[PDB]
Amino acid sequence: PLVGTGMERAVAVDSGVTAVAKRGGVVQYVDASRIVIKVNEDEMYPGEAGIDIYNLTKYTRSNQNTCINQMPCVSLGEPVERGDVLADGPSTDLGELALGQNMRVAFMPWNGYNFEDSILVSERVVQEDRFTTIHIQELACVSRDTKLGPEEITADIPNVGEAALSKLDESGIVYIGAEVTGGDILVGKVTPKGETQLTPEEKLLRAIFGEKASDVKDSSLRVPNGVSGTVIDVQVFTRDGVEKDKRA
Amino acid sequence: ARVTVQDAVEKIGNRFDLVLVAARRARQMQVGGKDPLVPEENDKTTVIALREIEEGLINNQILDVRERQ
Amino acid sequence: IKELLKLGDLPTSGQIRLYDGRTGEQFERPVTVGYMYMLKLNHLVDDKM
Amino acid sequence: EFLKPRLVDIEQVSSTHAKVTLEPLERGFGHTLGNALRRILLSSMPGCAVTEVEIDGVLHEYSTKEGVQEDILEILLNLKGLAVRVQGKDEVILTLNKSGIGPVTAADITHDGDVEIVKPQHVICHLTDENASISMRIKVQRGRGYVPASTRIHSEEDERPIGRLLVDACYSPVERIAYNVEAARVEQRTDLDKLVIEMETNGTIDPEEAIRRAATILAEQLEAFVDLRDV
Amino acid sequence: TEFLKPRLVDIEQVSSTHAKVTLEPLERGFGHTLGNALRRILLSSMPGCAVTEVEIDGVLHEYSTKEGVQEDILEILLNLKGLAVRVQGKDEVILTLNKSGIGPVTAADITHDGDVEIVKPQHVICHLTDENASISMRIKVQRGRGYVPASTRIHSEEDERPIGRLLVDACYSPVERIAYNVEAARVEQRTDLDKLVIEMETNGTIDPEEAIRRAATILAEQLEAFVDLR
Amino acid sequence: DMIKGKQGRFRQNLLGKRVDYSGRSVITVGPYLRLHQCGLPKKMALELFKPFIYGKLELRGLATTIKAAKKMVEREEAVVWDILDEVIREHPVLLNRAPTLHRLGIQAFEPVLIEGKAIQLHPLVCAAYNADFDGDQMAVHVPLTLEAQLEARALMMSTNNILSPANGEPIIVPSQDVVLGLYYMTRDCVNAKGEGMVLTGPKEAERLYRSGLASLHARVKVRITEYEKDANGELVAKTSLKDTTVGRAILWMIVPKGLPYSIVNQALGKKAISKMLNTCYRILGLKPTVIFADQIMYTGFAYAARSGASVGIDD
Amino acid sequence: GINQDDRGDNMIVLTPSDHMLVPDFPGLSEDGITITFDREVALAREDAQFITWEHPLIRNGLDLILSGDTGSSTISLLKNKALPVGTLLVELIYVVE
RNA sequence: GCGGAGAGGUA
Ligand SMILES: Nc1ccn([C@@H]2O[C@H](COP(=O)(O)CP(=O)(O)OP(=O)(O)O)[C@@H](O)[C@H]2O)c(=O)n1
Ligand SMILES: [Mg+2]
Repeated sequence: PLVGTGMERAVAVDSGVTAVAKRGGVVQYVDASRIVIKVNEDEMYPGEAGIDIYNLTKYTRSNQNTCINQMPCVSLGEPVERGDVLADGPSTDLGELALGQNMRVAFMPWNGYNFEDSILVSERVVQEDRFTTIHIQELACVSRDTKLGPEEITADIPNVGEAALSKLDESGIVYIGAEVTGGDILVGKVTPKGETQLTPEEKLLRAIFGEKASDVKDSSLRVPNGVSGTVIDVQVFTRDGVEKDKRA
Repeated sequence: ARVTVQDAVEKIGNRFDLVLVAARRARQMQVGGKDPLVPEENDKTTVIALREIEEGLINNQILDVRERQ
Repeated sequence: IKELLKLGDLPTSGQIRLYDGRTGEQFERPVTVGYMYMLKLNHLVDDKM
Repeated sequence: EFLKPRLVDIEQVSSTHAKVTLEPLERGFGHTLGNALRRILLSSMPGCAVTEVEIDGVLHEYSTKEGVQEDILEILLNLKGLAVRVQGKDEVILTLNKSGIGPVTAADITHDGDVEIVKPQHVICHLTDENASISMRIKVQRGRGYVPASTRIHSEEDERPIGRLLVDACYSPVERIAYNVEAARVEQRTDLDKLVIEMETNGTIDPEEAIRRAATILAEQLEAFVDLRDV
Repeated sequence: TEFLKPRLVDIEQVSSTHAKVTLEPLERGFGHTLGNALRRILLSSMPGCAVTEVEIDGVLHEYSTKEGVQEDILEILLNLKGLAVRVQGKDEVILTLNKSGIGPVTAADITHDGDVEIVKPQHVICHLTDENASISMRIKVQRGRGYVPASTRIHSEEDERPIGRLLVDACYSPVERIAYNVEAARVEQRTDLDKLVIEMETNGTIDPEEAIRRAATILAEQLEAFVDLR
Repeated sequence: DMIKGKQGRFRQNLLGKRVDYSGRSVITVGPYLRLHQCGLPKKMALELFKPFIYGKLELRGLATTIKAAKKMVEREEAVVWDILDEVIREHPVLLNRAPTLHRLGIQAFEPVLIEGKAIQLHPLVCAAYNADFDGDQMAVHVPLTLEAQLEARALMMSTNNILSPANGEPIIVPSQDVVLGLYYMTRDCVNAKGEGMVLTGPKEAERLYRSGLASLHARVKVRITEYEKDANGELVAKTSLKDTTVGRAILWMIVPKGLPYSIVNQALGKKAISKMLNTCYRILGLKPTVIFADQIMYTGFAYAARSGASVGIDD
Repeated sequence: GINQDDRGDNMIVLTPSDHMLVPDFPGLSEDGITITFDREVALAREDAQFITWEHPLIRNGLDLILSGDTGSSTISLLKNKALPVGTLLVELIYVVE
């Protein structure tokens, strides 16, 4: 903020969004994931001291679906003291609270485009990319155990075109970094079919063709309608007695 | 677009059965049983029927006489 | 505030004369310009529409 | 029997900042030409800018490299500001390769003939590890105006490589434009004006060419006006 | 690079002096730049001829009264302001009006000179009453650009002139009114394009289309010196 | 419990249904609109009018069967947008704002396709809706049958509802920017540029103001021809010299024939503008009042912007 | 009573329906079959049934209808001002075999 | 995966 109250540092530090030094020292290694500091001899524990390492958190989902990313402030070889701000949390800069951004406003009516409380904005603002936020949706596909048979996560999904599989790996999960759109298959899942009772000629046809009586229905999760973004991360949680998939 | 129907309501002062006669006419026009008596300017059939009403060519009685004929 | 504006070599009254970017003609009665800290709230039209 | 304005001295104070003068302007046309040029310059000046980037070890804009402190997204943000001059081709592929500890600036780009890197000091990254190495290939196009990634997404046209990193294209070199019409005492005339156009750019388009092209565009539209069909 | 050039120049000429002109295809933002450039040039800088000064044989100051004209002097000046005249060869010419008898003294009643044409012969000037009905005046018309009010010349009137030298506002520009609206127009895929609707009222002499014509001509002539990409 | 009570039934499901062909979005200014129209985003319009699109596409033969029409809408090719523009032409839509207090909470407008995801609402009608552009949202319904279309355009259209049903006075009075601009325009000043020069009409007044040869407010003598319908509906021109401001002349350009000049001659504040609209309605009728209101809005917005009114600490 | 989803690219997907008219259709299965009427699509999409007048699906449905007795008897009213009231028209379809 | 609670927010 160009016009603050001084409380910004108190709020930023006291909130857990910043990364703050616990034992002061000198910055040994700086990366956009961790800051490694060599402790000063004063604060250095006599027995079994070692150095301090701070792992940062990069784009994760907040409760409101916003991004929570920390950036390093300090550079290699700078000395840090206990209670300084190493890394900036979301919407904080060098220890200070930066809730939004400060722009040049002019108070005037401009052909009633700011008629009521509405606001007029200059294309330079979108050009300078200053009001663009990153959001982050989480989606979950759950494969449970039904009594007709456990569902499967395989990429072999009945009556889907190979177009839909193209962006899926052999395990059936989207590649990290792939750009998706509404209706695209987010992850592959198969619904089991029972009491198929196929005719004997049909059973012979199934063997040569490779058609699966077990499948014939798809429970695959799809990206919700009208939401489109990049898959930045994927996680897989298996219970006991479940084989680890490639993604795992 | 026809922004005011004031003359059509001045033709029939109830301002409600205006809507009924215009709906009957525009329904005879859409399902192509009939033809417009006014040169259309790329209007849809609702505004065509209102434009016809305001020019005095169509009302309820003209509808009744033409239907029985 | 007046002092701080003076130190920067800006009009002490905090209002400036502005030219209409479309027409190029001056606006009568100079208008207040300056930097204000604004926020984009979580109500995004694409979520609402 | 009239006058008409001739382009006179064009002072260059810095590589980015420039003053252009127009001496023999009739009364009243000062503001007209000033504003017309300001509009055309700010809106329509063709320039080149990076459209998409491919870095080796990174899947998407949001991941992070070992041994760098900026996030990849910030690397794209730094590239958006890269001021470059392309002469012949429409799409060029620049190559940045650096290893070892140090700031990866714009100067380290592989020097091609047709491309001019206007500000070699422009920083891109900071390495922080002896064995950390970054390699990337930045694709630069020519265009006019402002095109964001999200609009071009409709026309993806096989954006299939997940390594591709799309950048919003600000195809405009001009940052700021001001003009002053001031009394141009001509030795045999009472009330004549000179137009002074002061312009701040990212240092790619030269002043003379910018002004010439803008005048060209305005003259072309006026040409459109000269004929009137009435048919 | 490759720009978008306007097509479909439609012109709805209601009341010959009043013309609406529409230009739907264009590029973003050029609506106001082009509309305004045209408007200002048309309004402020247009070569024309108009009455500048007048000498009345009977009255020495603009507030005095003539016997038998119900109209005040200011009304006569205002009527003289509306005179739209086109002279061909001469630069500055002096017309005389001398009328008697009952009725409306109109522009037609001026003495018919060679090079000068009064485009509106029916423009009222004065009303003369009965049995005296004596009106005589000499109106001087000059060529110039734009509109020049009395106040700016009378400011620089240290050169003392004899009484009766009555200055009149010079209406050179043939355009009486000019305005332009810009509105959204889309070519089937590109929506950030705009239409220019130019409403123009001229003073009889030239029809609006040709007014626009010479405006764009003049502006192009000034620009010619720089434009070379062809 | 299911029957009785708000959440349960009659209130919820039998007087409070949930229609199809409906949308919702944030409202925005859109000054350029006509009183009888509203800016509508392309994508919502396509979504709402989907079945209309299919019907028209099949009539024109662009699609063999309905599924091909659906696929053509889901690709969204230029033909689809052309058909949407053609179908939208005279089709009116209903605009509603969350607390529909009185019957002016629902009004019909002709939509104009625009970019963006926000619905554009005509400024003059905001007072009727109690709408403010600070995140207020509005819902948009589509009348389907022919009788519904005629009813929406006739009974509910913005221009047909200018007088409040409660009392007879106008509802669509200019609110804040318009009235500020008009106020700035009509107020006079003791001394300015062009004091006391005589103008032959408003058109040269505008010539003077836009060229910077006269101040937007400056006392001047102008010849004006007002019209009066004193006879049995005939307009008689009376033409004389009035002492007014440049601004009052500039405003007079819009005013329809029947109204006395006096109307604009004053300071022209909120009340003055409201009574101006009142007289215009009582004398001329609906259509001139509508067009005059639109003109008032446009001129007020324009000249408010030209005024450059701001608020400094020293003000 | 066979649902015909039009996928769009000259391919129809036929699936039975809850209201189909026969116990089992010889060729049909509940999972459905894709067909194309264009010989070139069939040559490009071997997963589809190439439907012609001689295709078993059509010959099958034909035998199914022409052997059954549905569609053999119905009544219908006609509203025509240009005819007398209560007049009788009788459509008779003989079959030579 | 139609529902209903609880919490918060918008006008
Ligand atoms: N608990 C609530 C609080 C608000 N609302 C709604 O928010 C608006 C209040 O306007 P308002 O008159 O109170 C403020 P505004 O209209 O913007 O004018 P001003 O700011 O210059 O004073 C009304 O439409 C209410 O229906 C509601 O339904 N329930
Ligand atoms: Mg509000």
